[PDB]
Amino acid sequence: HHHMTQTITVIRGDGIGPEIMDATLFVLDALQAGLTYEYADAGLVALEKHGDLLPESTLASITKNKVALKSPLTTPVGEGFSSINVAMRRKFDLYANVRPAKSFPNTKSRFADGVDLITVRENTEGAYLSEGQEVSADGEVAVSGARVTRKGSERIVRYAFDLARATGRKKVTAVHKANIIKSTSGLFLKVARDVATQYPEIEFQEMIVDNTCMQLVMRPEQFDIIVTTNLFGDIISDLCAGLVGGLGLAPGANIGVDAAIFEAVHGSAPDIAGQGKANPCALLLGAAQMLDHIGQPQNAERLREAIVATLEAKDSLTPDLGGTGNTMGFAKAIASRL
Amino acid sequence: QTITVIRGDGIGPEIMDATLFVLDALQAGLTYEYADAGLVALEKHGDLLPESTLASITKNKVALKSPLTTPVGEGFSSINVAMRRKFDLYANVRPAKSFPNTKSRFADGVDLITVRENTEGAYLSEGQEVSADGEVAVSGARVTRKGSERIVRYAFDLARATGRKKVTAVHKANIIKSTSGLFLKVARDVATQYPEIEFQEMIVDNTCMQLVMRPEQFDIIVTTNLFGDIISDLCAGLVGGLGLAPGANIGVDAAIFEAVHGSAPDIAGQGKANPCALLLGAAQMLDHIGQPQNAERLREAIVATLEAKDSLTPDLGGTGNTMGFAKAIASRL
Ligand SMILES: NC(=O)c1ccc[n+]([C@@H]2O[C@H](COP(=O)([O-])OP(=O)(O)OC[C@H]3O[C@@H](n4cnc5c(N)ncnc54)[C@H](O)[C@@H]3O)[C@@H](O)[C@H]2O)c1
Ligand SMILES: NC(=O)c1ccc[n+]([C@@H]2O[C@H](COP(=O)([O-])OP(=O)(O)OC[C@H]3O[C@@H](n4cnc5c(N)ncnc54)[C@H](O)[C@@H]3O)[C@@H](O)[C@H]2O)c1
Repeated sequence: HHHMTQTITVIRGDGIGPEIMDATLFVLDALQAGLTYEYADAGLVALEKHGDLLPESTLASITKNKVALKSPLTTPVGEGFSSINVAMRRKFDLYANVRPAKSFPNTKSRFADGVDLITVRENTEGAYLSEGQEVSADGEVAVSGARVTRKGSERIVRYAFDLARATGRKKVTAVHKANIIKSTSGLFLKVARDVATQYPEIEFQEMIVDNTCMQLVMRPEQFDIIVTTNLFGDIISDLCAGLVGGLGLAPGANIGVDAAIFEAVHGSAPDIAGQGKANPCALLLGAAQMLDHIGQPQNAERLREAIVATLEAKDSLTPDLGGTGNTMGFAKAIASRL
Repeated sequence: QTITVIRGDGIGPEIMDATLFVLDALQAGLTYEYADAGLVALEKHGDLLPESTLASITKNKVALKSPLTTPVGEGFSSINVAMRRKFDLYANVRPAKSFPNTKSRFADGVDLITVRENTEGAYLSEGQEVSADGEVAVSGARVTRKGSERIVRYAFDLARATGRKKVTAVHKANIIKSTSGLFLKVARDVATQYPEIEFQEMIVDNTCMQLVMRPEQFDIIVTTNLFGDIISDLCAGLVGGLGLAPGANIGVDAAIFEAVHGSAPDIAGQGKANPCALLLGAAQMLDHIGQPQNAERLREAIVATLEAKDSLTPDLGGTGNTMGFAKAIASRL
C-alpha cells in the first residue's frame, strides 16, 4: 500500500524566496509527505520569463491542484506594477488570511512564552484596492479609496468564530477604527456584532486598532482570535511576528472555498537576498498549515515539533535567532529531528 | 498668559484637575479660560464645537485639552479631528521615552519621536458613504504635496533643533501607490535639503515588527495620519502605556497640547487614570510658550516620582489615585 501522491503548485518567488523554498522543499522531502511539486512563476520572475506578472499557466496550475506553497514576491514601492500577492488573493477569492503567532524558545523576542494568538485578516477588500488610486495632472493631490461589503465582512467574521469553535479557543476580538472611518470600518463592526450573536458561547470583544497595538505590546497574553480588515490585519500580524521572535517565525495561509495558498508573512527581504542568512521557519510553518489543510495533521505536528526541538537545542540557528548558521544548515538541522 | 482649557469626557475631568493642580504648584503664571467641546458642549448648547470655544483658542493660540469621546459608528465625527483641521495643526508630535519602574515589557533604551501628519490622509469625513441597501461601504484618503512637504520639513527641522540624527518616513507606497506614494516621493525630495540627517524609508508593517524587536534603532519617525495614530499607540505601549504618552497638535498660528490616550470610559470617574500623559503634554506646552526651565522641572519631578514609586496609579502597578499621583509629583517640584 502506497500513500496518495498530492501535487501542489510551488512558487519560488524573489529575493530570499528561492533559497528558503529550496530549504523548505528539502525539509518536506525529508518528511516523506508524498508531495510532488509543479513549479509556477508569479510577479517579477513571471513578467521577465513569460511577459506576464500572473501567467495563464500559473492560474491553471493553482486551479488544478487547489493548493500552492509560495515564497514572497517583490512589489515595487511607488511607480511600478501592482501586487501579485493581492492579485492572486482576489483572483482565487482567498478571503481568510490566517496568521498564528505563538511563542517559541530561544528567540531574540523581548516577550516571555505567553503569546498564543491567531490574526484572521480579511484578504480581498478594504484599503488594498488598486482601483480608485489617482494623482491629479499637476502632481499636487492624490486620492485612494477603501471598500468594505456586508458579504465580505460576514464571511471573514464567520471564519474567525468557526475557527474559535474548531480549535477550542474562547475569544474573538473585532479590531476596527469605526469612530473615525464610520462607513467602511463601521460596516465591518456592525456585521461582526451580528455574526457574534450566532456563537453565544464565544466571548466577543470590540477594540479600536490603536488601542489594540498598545495592548499587544503590553499584555499580548490577553488575545485569542483577532479578526480585522485587510490593512489593519497586515500591520497587526507583522507586530505579532515581532512578539514571537520576528518575521522568521510567522506563517500566513490565504484560505478560500476552492483553493488555498500557503506562505510566510514576510516579504522578499532584499537587504539579505541570496546571502544564505534568511530564516526558513516562517515558510516551513506555512507548509505545516498546508499539511493540516490537505489532511496530514500527523506530518504537520511532526514538522512543528522538529522546529521547536531545533530552536530548543539552539542547533544551526540563523542570525535573526542569534545563531551563526545559514538557511540550508537550519533546514538540515530541522530535517534531522524528523 | 491665558490658555484655553478643555476638561473633556470620561477621565478628562479628573486628569485635568490633577494637571492644573501641578501647573499651579509649578507657578507657570497661567490663567485658565475654560471651554467645552464634544458631548459637554453638545448637551449644553446643542453645538459640538461652539463659536465661543473657537474664539477662546483663536485668541489664546494655546490650549491644554483632555480627551474628547467620539462615538464608534453612526454619530458625530471626531471633534479632535475637527479642531486639528479648523486650526490647521498639521504636526502631531508624540515623543516615546523610556521611564523607570514603568511596568513595560521592554528594555530602557526607547527614545524616539513620532511626527504624524495631522490634517489629511485617511482621517477624512468627506467620501464616507454606504449603499442604499446597506451592502457596500466606501471611504477615501487624500494626500497633497503641500501637506506631505510641511510634515516632512517639520520632522527634519525637529531633528536639527533636537540634535537627532535620523528621520524614518513610514509608508505603504507598494500597495497604496497614489497617496502613500506621493507622501514618500515628497519625503525623498525634502530629505535632499538636510544632507547631514540620515534619511530612511520603511514600510509600515515592517516598522511595527521593528518597533517590537529593536525600537532603539528609531530616532524620528514621520508618517501619515492613520499610520502615525497606530505607531504612536504602539510606542506608548513600548514605554509603559497610554499613562506616559503626550501628543502636541502644532500649527503655524495655534497649538493644542493633549495626551495620546482617549476618554478611557472603562475607568472614568474612579480616580484610577494616570495623569502623567496630560502632564507631559503640559510640559510640551511650557516648551512651546517659552518656559523650558519649568518644562524640565515638571519632567524631572515626574521621573523622580516614578523612581520613588510614590503614589503610582495601578497601570504602573501602584494603588495610588489620580490626585494622589499629581500631589506626589507636585511635592518634588
Ligand atoms: N506576501 C508577500 O509576498 C510579501 C509580504 C510582505 C512584503 N512583500 C514584499 O517584499 C518587499 C520587501 O518588503 P519589506 O522590506 O518591507 O519587508 P520584508 O518582510 O521583506 O523584510 C523586513 C525585514 O525583515 C527581515 N526578514 C524578513 N524575512 C526574513 C527571514 N525569513 N529571515 C530573516 N530576516 C527576514 C528582512 O531582512 C528585513 O530587514 C516589498 O517589495 C514587499 O512588497 C511581499
Ligand atoms: N485625542 C483624544 O481625545 C482621543 C484619543 C483617542 C481616543 N479618543 C476617544 O476615546 C474613546 C475611547 O477610546 P479607546 O477606548 O479605544 O482608547 P483609550 O485610550 O480611551 O483607552 C485605552 C485603554 O487604556 C486605558 N487608559 C487610557 N488612558 C489611560 C490613562 N491615562 N491612565 C490609565 N489608563 C489609561 C483605558 O482604561 C483603556 O483600557 C473613543 O470614543 C475615542 O474616539 C479620543
